[PDB]
Amino acid sequence: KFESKAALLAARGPEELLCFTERLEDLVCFWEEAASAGVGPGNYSFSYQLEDEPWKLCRLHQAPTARGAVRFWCSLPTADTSSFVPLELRVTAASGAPRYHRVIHINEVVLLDAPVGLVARLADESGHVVLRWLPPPETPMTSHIRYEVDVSAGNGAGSVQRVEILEGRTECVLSNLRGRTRYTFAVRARMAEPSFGGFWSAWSEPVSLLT
Amino acid sequence: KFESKAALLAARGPEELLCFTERLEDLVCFWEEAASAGVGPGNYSFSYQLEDEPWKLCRLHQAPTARGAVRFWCSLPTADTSSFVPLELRVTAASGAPRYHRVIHINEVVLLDAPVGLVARLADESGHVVLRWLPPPETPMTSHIRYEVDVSAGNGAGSVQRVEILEGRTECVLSNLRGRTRYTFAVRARMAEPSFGGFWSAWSEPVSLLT
Amino acid sequence: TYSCHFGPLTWVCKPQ
Amino acid sequence: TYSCHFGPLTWVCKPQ
Repeated sequence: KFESKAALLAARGPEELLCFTERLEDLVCFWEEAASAGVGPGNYSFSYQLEDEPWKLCRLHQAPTARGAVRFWCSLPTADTSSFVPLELRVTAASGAPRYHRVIHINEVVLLDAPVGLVARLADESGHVVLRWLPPPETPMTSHIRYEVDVSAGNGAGSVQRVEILEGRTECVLSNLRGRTRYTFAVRARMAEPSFGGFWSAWSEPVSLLT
Repeated sequence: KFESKAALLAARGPEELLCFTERLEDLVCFWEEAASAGVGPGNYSFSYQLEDEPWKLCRLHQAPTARGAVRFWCSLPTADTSSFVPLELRVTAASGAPRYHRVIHINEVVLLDAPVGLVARLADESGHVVLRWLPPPETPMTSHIRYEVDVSAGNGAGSVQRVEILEGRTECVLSNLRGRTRYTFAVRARMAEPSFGGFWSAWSEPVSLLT
Repeated sequence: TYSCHFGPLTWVCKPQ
Repeated sequence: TYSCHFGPLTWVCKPQ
């Protein structure tokens, strides 16, 4: 509720229609607004169209934002969640007034689940850090995923040091660093270019060594 | 000369059917043997079977080997160089007497041309050598190609120093070499796993640099 | 040309 | 799922 209460207070700016995919066979798009009298999904229409396909309308939903705002959303049925094609989105108010218009590529808006199984180890024979882990569970195209390692801790030093990682890789030997240092590590997953694109996942559960 | 004559005195294994692809829409297969009074390409039949396509024939050619042995080859027709299906191969004497039978995958038998435009430079700012090159000319799927860098040094100074470059990379910066030394560098390419497989290419024409 | 679908590691094609 | 061919860099796919 510290991390929790930080969010209620960490104010963002303007509204935007935000879309993302977790595996590559789903698509969720939403927006959020001020809670207002009997304004439910029935006052909006969310229309999509895969390039060269009949126009389609999906079901809008509503749920509250942890901040008291409302969130409206649609989930495209897998069958239409194809990559490598221009997806046009249209959110309109029932008065005829246009709320949002966007064109996206589902393959460029990926937001993977974070990596599991983080294990750290002292490469005993050399004396150091051997970093291994697992990709986002139940996610395909494993050999496309780029990684990011976040080394840190060691009192007063605010080392939040990060090292990139090439795709399909799930091991990194933090070879050279310190003696008798508390160290905590975590890592993010991201679909790699140039086929895919997207957003940095949440950090994977940390692991702490103590040199 | 030297490499040729050295080549000429080398060892030898038995008869073996040899196939390879260069770009990904071609296949060459061949086998060598001893010269013969009255034996030509018309003495054997070379047939193939691309899974669930009917048996077909490829016409043999015959070429002399520098060593005095004869070479039978044939290059498959374009519409038959498909990549992820089993290719049935069979060479038979002109009397139905059996000679060869192999089964392959054109994607697992890549033998690319050598890299080009290799240049060496001294990174003024840091004192580092930076090597650059291009992929084999007219080769598709270039971000899947891996490269190996050979570093061979001056006079009596040469320990064997090679460098692995990851797929897609066509540059490399060699740090940590001796001063006033002559360094000659050269590259060679290979289709990476697990999609394609094959053989390392020939080296590229090299560049030499006085540190 | 080829018919591929996502796979665990990378695509999975077969010639059309 | 998709229809692909070898491009100069990597696969050029498209939904079948």
